Amino acid sequence: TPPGLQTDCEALLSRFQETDSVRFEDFTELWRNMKFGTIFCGRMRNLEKNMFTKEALALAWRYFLPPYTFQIRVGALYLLYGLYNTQLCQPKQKIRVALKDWDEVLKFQQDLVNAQHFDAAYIFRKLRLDRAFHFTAMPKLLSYRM
Amino acid sequence: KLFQASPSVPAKYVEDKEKMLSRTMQLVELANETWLVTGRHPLPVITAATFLAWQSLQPADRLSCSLARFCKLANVDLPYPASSRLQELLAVLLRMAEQLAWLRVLRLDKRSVVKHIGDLLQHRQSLVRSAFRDLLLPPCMLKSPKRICPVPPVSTVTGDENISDSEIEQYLRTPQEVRDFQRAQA
Amino acid sequence: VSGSGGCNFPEYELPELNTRAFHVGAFGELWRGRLRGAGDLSLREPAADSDREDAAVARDLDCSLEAAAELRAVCGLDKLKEVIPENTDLVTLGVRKRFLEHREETITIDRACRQETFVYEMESHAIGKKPENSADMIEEGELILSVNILYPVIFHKHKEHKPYQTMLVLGSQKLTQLRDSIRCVSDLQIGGEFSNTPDQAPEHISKDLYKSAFFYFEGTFYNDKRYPECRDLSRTIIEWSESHDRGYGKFQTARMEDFTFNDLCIKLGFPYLYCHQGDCEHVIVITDIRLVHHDDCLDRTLYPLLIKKHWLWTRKCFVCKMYTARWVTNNDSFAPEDPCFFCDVCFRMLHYDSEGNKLGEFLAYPYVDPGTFN
Amino acid sequence: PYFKDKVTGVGPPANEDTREKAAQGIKAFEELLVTKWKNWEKALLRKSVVSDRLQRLLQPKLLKLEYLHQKQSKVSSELERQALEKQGREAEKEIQDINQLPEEALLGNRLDSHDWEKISNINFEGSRSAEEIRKFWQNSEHPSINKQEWSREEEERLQAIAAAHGHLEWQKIAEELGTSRSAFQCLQKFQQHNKALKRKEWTEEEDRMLTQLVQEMRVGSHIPYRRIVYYMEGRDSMQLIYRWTKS
Amino acid sequence: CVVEENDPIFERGSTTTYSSFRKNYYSKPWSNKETDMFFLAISMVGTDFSMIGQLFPHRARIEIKNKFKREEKTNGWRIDKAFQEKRPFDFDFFAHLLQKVLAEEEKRKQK
Repeated sequence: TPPGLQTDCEALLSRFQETDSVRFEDFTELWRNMKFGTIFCGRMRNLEKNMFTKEALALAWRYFLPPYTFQIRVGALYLLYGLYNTQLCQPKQKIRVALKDWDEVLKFQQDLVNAQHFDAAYIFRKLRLDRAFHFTAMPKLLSYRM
Repeated sequence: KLFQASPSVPAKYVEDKEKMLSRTMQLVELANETWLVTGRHPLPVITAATFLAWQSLQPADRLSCSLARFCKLANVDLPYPASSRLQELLAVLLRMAEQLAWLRVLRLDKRSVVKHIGDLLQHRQSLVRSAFRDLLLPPCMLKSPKRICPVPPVSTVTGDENISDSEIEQYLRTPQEVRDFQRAQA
Repeated sequence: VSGSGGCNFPEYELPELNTRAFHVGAFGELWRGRLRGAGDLSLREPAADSDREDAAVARDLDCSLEAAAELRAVCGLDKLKEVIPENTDLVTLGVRKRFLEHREETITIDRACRQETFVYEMESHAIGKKPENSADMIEEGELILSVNILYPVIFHKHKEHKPYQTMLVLGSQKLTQLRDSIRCVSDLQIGGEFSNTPDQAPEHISKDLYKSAFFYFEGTFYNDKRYPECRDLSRTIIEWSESHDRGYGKFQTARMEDFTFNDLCIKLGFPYLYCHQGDCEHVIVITDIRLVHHDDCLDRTLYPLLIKKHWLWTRKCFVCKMYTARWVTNNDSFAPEDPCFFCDVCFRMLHYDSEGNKLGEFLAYPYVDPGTFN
Repeated sequence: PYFKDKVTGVGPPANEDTREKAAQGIKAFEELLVTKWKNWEKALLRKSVVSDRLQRLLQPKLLKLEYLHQKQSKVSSELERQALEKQGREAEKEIQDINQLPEEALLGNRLDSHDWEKISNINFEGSRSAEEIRKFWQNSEHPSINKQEWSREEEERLQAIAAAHGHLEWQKIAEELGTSRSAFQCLQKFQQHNKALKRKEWTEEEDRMLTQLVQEMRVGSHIPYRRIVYYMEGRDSMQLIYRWTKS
Repeated sequence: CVVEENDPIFERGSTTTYSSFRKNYYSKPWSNKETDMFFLAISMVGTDFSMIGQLFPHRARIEIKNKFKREEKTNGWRIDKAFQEKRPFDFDFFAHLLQKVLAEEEKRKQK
């Protein structure tokens, strides 16, 4: 797991934990005043940046898996959304998903269908239409090296 | 069962029967002539000797094998003093190596003399002769026994017929102690 | 023989090590069933635009533009931060600057990234390549499986373990294709003594002679029966496994040209066997199962390529130390060592006179260096 | 991790394909591997050779002393007892002189008869092959070899002697050099110091094959210059790099 | 019927077996403070091992007898001094000392 990227993600989630529940107003205010996304281009090297973004998306989606409050869930999901929609990077990556994670987000969509989270629903719909989800069995790669 | 290749024991541990038995016989004769079996159980010495023979027949493969491992592989109840008998026999073998010229230059030890055990039994007669020139007894007796059987001071002072009655009274139980014992054992 | 009864979901069994048993064909079928796909075509966009999305939302749950019109404007790039990443309270930027300083210390320009560029090019080789024939287009939802392989012992047992290549395979394709695609050095290896006839072309390489090969996944023995010269070592394997009650249950035997990756019952992260040429064994570790995507290789003819071509050091000629060795000599007096190695010119000029006569007695064999594929 | 998935290693059966591979002669890269030699390994080799020589020298003497002891214990004559005692003392003095000989001559000449397999399987536990031990003792573990580096007065003489002889026999070339070294080290230093054969002046016939390599087996920006050299005989790494990197 | 209640043992090699001659005793050694309080109990009672074993629950009467014989064979002057000195039988304070010794052995086990 990426240490500094995990630290940044957890700090942003802690801030979302005090922001409004689900409304995108506080997300816009953050993206405006704090701009959590800073280390994306800098002056780094090809594979360094590639693995940076890869582990970023992988861990940010792995953190979507456990149950938390709506604040944390919205925060993680739309941090991922922003990081994918600002992909000024050239190679293909896609967010690393799990098999049953798709059914989990399907139940989440079925709940939004009766919940008033229209902005969240629309953003997630756009993310789905953008073909950003890549699913596997594990949120990372594993072998028997241990 | 180290004679026929069974499923459990691989072929590496399997050795020849005649040669291993002859080596064990030579080793137990060495133990009987070096005062190792006298006063001790013979079967532990037999086990130690056959184990040393099995290791000397092929030191490379089974240099790491232990006594408990060999007992487990052979399905034989490990004797308790077998380890001590092995430690003493290997010490005698180290003495024989010190007697021999090339080995005392090699400066072997209780783990590297197993490959030359065979050579030690080639001319073990003169080697054991010189080893006794320079008696095997328990470790508790070879710790520099300077005062062997100290002479106790003879004390035949008998007095006239007794000493006094103060000791009789100090042996007799007081009424307080009698009552206390009765209360305790009530 | 039917597959092991188990749920399609790969429920975990060991923490961060591997999951339980499951099927692959049913896995992919349920994967395609639980969604519609129809997105692996790269037809997003290269005029009336509002009415189309209005009709789309009309079928969607909201049927209104109140939130969409604001969110599409919010989620833009014109309001996004080239510029030096500084002048802001951050955490990872400290590590970034420390890495930049460590780079400016010794790393010179943009290079020394051998494995990095290797991975880059091996990943780009599969980006948007179209098939030569229209009938070779990979259908949507095809299972792609990543499979690491550990054949060789010649590597760093210390460096966290990384001996050999990793491959990608398609579900609907047969396992024989993977068998033939595994690039083993033992297949190029050649046997026979050629000291008296060094100029004789080595014929009937091990690949053609020892056609025996078989996979082993969860007690299932897949033996190749495509060629009339393939033996069955699984016979002796089963004989050994059944001659004694060692706790191993009965194992099933099947053909390799009739069972595909879909029909397999595997465990992601669990080691399986691929044994050929008698003792040439590969530890197969199927790590990931994923569907096809328009960014991946859409050509079924070379979806299986390679993704981790581990670098290997070639054995240099012991005499000149300038060319890679091609012959191995044993019991050679003129050779400096016993496991010796010579190249063509050095071997010719050392072991033979001006006319080509065999100078001295020795045993020479064609040394197929492991670094022959790369 | 492990490389024994199917056959753990307790009862691995040697199958027909395995025995055929073993009996044909296909030794791919397993037994031909070489491991660097260690200082304690050198010490063990020297000690084992010295002990083997001393034991092979003393065993006949020990058997003769045993025969003399048997004659003493079996012959009841007194006149021959004096001769037996004199011969026993002579054998004792022989053993004494053998043990008193310094530790410089009991190592053996450069090419002497020994029991390499015996010494290996007794001391080295089979880790070192008998042939490897033989070579190491014949050309790298002798006290008569000149450990001093080449004093810039051997390369030219070696190349001249090789031109005179025909470049066919390292042993004769080294014997004619006469610097009391092993031919292996002489040829090694000579071929490390000398110039390449200089095949040709960069004709495009080889550059086109290099381009074919760059098109078939090159990955990204790094170029396997050793894969290049394997086919492009008569070249060297630094020059090929500097030249092919440009133009 | 035995529903997999016990596990078969692959013991008793039909070939041969040897003897042990030592089965049960496996006593436990004493300590300095324990020897001190044992000498105190001797001076307070005498040689009657029944009362000594009754007042010592955690040590066996056979072990106490072995210890007394060992002291008679090795340290005679100490036994003589113990018999010379005398103390009236204390019960409550002796139980308190027993609790103290229990706490001490508990601390030892903790160490």
